Amino acid sequence: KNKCVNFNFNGLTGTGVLTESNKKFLPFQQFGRDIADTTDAVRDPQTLEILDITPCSFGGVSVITPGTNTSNQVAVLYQDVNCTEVNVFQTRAGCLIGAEHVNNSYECDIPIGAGICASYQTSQSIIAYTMSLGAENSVAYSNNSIAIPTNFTISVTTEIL
Amino acid sequence: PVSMTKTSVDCTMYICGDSTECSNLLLQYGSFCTQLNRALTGIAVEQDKNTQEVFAQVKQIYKTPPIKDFGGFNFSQILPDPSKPSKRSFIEDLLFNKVTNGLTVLPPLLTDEMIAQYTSALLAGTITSGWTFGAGAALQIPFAMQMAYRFNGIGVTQNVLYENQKLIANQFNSAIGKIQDSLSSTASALGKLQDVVNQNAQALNTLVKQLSSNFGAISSVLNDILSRLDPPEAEVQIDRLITGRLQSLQTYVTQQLIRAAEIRASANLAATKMSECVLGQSKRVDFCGKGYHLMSFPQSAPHGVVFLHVTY
Amino acid sequence: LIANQFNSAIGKIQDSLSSTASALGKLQDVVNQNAQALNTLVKQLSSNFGAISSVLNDILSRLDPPEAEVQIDRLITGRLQSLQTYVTQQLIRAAEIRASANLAATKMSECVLGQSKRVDFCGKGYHLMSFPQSAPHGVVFLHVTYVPAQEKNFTTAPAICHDGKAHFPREGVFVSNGTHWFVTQRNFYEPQIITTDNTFVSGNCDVVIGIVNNTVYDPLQPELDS
Ligand SMILES: *[C@@H]1O[C@H](CO)[C@@H](O[C@@H]2O[C@H](CO)[C@@H](O)[C@H](O)[C@H]2NC(C)=O)[C@H](O)[C@H]1NC(C)=O
Ligand SMILES: *[C@@H]1O[C@H](CO)[C@@H](O[C@@H]2O[C@H](CO)[C@@H](O)[C@H](O)[C@H]2NC(C)=O)[C@H](O)[C@H]1NC(C)=O
Ligand SMILES: *[C@@H]1O[C@H](CO)[C@@H](O[C@@H]2O[C@H](CO)[C@@H](O)[C@H](O)[C@H]2NC(C)=O)[C@H](O)[C@H]1NC(C)=O
Ligand SMILES: *[C@@H]1O[C@H](CO)[C@@H](O[C@@H]2O[C@H](CO)[C@@H](O)[C@H](O)[C@H]2NC(C)=O)[C@H](O)[C@H]1NC(C)=O
Ligand SMILES: *[C@@H]1O[C@H](CO)[C@@H](O[C@@H]2O[C@H](CO)[C@@H](O)[C@H](O)[C@H]2NC(C)=O)[C@H](O)[C@H]1NC(C)=O
Ligand SMILES: *[C@@H]1O[C@H](CO)[C@@H](O[C@@H]2O[C@H](CO)[C@@H](O)[C@H](O)[C@H]2NC(C)=O)[C@H](O)[C@H]1NC(C)=O
Ligand SMILES: *[C@@H]1O[C@H](CO)[C@@H](O)[C@H](O)[C@H]1NC(C)=O
Ligand SMILES: *[C@@H]1O[C@H](CO)[C@@H](O)[C@H](O)[C@H]1NC(C)=O
Ligand SMILES: *[C@@H]1O[C@H](CO)[C@@H](O)[C@H](O)[C@H]1NC(C)=O
Ligand SMILES: *[C@@H]1O[C@H](CO)[C@@H](O)[C@H](O)[C@H]1NC(C)=O
Ligand SMILES: *[C@@H]1O[C@H](CO)[C@@H](O)[C@H](O)[C@H]1NC(C)=O
Repeated sequence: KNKCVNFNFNGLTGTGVLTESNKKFLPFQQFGRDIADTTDAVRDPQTLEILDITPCSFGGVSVITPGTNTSNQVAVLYQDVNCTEVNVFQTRAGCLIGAEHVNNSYECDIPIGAGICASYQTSQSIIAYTMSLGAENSVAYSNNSIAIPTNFTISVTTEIL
Repeated sequence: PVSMTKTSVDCTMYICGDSTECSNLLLQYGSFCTQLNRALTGIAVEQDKNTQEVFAQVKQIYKTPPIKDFGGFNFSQILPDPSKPSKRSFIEDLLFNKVTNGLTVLPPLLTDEMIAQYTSALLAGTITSGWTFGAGAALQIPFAMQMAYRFNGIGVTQNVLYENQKLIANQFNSAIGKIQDSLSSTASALGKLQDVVNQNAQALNTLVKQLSSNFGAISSVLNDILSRLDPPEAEVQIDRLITGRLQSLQTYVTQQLIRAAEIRASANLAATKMSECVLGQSKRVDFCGKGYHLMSFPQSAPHGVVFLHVTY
Repeated sequence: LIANQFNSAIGKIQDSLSSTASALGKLQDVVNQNAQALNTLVKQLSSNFGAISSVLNDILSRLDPPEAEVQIDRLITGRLQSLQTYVTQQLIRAAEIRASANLAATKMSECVLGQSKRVDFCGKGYHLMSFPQSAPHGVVFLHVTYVPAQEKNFTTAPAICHDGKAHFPREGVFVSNGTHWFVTQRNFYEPQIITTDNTFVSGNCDVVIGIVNNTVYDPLQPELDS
């Protein structure tokens, strides 16, 4: 139990993790099914206890890197997995390796997910951080105060389409 | 609607789960696997971009003062409730509550709280400064005088507002209450959003279901073919299965591309509305609700946004 | 001052475009996509799709029709599928580009040929004008806008009381630096003396909220007694 194995029951085969279940099969029911006609549980033919089948942990492997022109130092993201199956940082996206966790918040350079971005900064190394939405501000609102411009500027912005 | 679910799929694992005999055959088909993955990646990036374009329209994170002396107008039902775990308003909570093999779901780059922060910033700016915070620096102004400007902007003199300030405020508050009531009882209001979800769900279930099919082969299970027939016969049946599953993946990806185009159109519209309507006062008819536009207030929602258009 | 600011901005544009290329990503991206869609296509010729070879003449030079037919059927199926994929992707991408182009045309109309009061449609600020510049497979708008820069605090009031009556500003707002009241246009501090030429009357002071007291100068009275 509790390991990724290649299982073969009475008439069926698969690869997964067998765990003690809480389901309630009927005396004649042998293998359970999901919504998508997917096998999720079985009954061991010898011992009548029910086992949940969880697919073996898997997911994308992505590389976080600044331009090679800058550095050859990188980080690795294992998506939607736990660091257990593999300077380590667990996130809603997965396990991040090679990047330092930092409390300081900056504007996003290389997005990762769930509000986590990364960048290459000063000695120099890759860092991951919760991204900053912007500089916090409070406006001096009062029922008898108004701010009026005494001056101006002429801005020229480029829009490419 | 603004964004979709950032789904991704491992074509190899979907077609040839834990099978080498199958994978070696699949290599014969070339780059089909890669281009499908590429398309889906594009879609996910587009979703993040949509959300950014819509909400991240403001330079700074403005916040309201503790005092709520807005000339009688009440915004408690749209401003953030600091007591609640998320920094979300009453109405935002209502909206969030009125919505419900090689496949993976990528999480969005911005979380519900960041979206809520953006909405709070926009709301505070619209309240304290009017439209000046879209042009540039937020310039404080009393709310009543802001509404006087908004009245002059629709060909109504400003004395009307001051002389009828209490009535206007009461009407506004009552309308907000009505919004609460409307959203609380009937869920159908958020169909546009729910629909989206359903579609994707369907498109996934269907996909998964297409594994249970034989596509003219002797069986649906790969291992059964491998273990029962010898290679020369097995290869043909596996070719049949691979053709079917690859076709299924292509269909899914194409439908997702089209759906993404639709969502991107919606998101561009939403961004245009947040600009011309929230950050300003639009004279485009029926672009900001049926009536003479005064202002609009945003509220986040699952994979989408909601505008409250205040009109005269 | 305005002319100098404008010219300096144009210089900054030159510098920005000369330094970094990333600015034109929107264009480059497009190119890249198409390139990929072609390379991929070409690559799909080198595949077998279950056949004995990825070449056609080799099959023709090895097998008789009875079997070359089968192999060629395999190749044809594969290549036709590849072409269909390419064409579908291209159709979708073309829809995307057409949307972009329609937007660009709308901008050239509402922004260059005119002065739009749509916000952020024609650059961050109050739109003054825009100038087009071509580019490979696209267009580039230089949006000239007016951005207020230096701002000052003032006490304000929605109206005032002169003789029990209420005076509202015709074009602008009432302000006070602490001692004296003025009326000025909202978008630029140009304080003026409060008169009947700058204001209009409506009702009295027992209705308006936040109303204040001050004297409205009537230009006519001095002219008479003079
Ligand atoms: C078959 O032999 C197995 C090997 O012990 C036994 O398994 C039992 O299964 C029954 C019901 O299937 C359970 O009530 C028992 O708890 C199991 N015992 C143990 C110790 O595993 C059992 O003797 C035989 N099972 C059957 C099908 O009769
Ligand atoms: C606006 O109307 C709302 C009705 O919801 C009221 O806001 C409540 O204010 C009381 C104290 O006055 C608080 O105990 C409640 O938590 C508030 N309710 C909510 C859900 O916001 C109040 O009558 C008015 N508030 C303002 C700011 O004007
Ligand atoms: C203008 O119409 C409004 C309806 O919105 C009237 O305002 C109401 O006034 C009555 C009593 O006069 C109150 O009972 C209501 O609470 C007000 N309505 C709302 C929704 O606030 C107003 O009386 C009308 N004015 C004229 C010119 O008759
Ligand atoms: C209004 O703001 C503008 C922009 O800062 C000021 O114009 C600049 O003035 C400085 C020094 O006075 C010069 O170095 C620049 O050459 C000017 N800008 C350009 C490019 O023309 C202007 O001085 C400000 N006016 C006020 C009222 O302070
Ligand atoms: C507020 O602005 C005006 C600048 O015009 C100042 O008001 C002047 O006050 C002086 C001193 O009594 C008078 O002689 C002028 O007639 C006033 N000007 C006008 C046209 O009203 C006032 O001093 C400023 N206040 C401060 C604190 O600087
Ligand atoms: C403008 O001046 C008038 C005249 O003094 C003020 O009216 C007085 O208001 C106070 C309380 O605010 C009352 O006790 C008096 O009876 C009122 N006087 C008269 C004769 O009307 C008014 O408050 C002032 N308004 C402002 C903006 O300060
Ligand atoms: C590497 O970066 C430097 C610094 O900007 C730049 O001058 C140079 O052109 C870059 N080289 C490449 C490979 O683009
Ligand atoms: C990751 O593993 C740790 C320890 O092995 C465990 O406590 C935690 O529940 C796991 N987290 C997830 C995401 O399953
Ligand atoms: C972040 O702050 C927490 C809370 O004090 C602390 O334990 C941790 O060391 C800090 N991490 C970094 C990167 O400094
Ligand atoms: C106005 O005074 C307030 C004090 O609360 C300050 O925050 C603000 O910057 C001032 N505005 C200007 C620049 O006049
Ligand atoms: C402005 O606010 C203060 C405190 O909130 C209050 O004492 C005063 O009555 C208000 N003035 C107006 C315009 O009612």
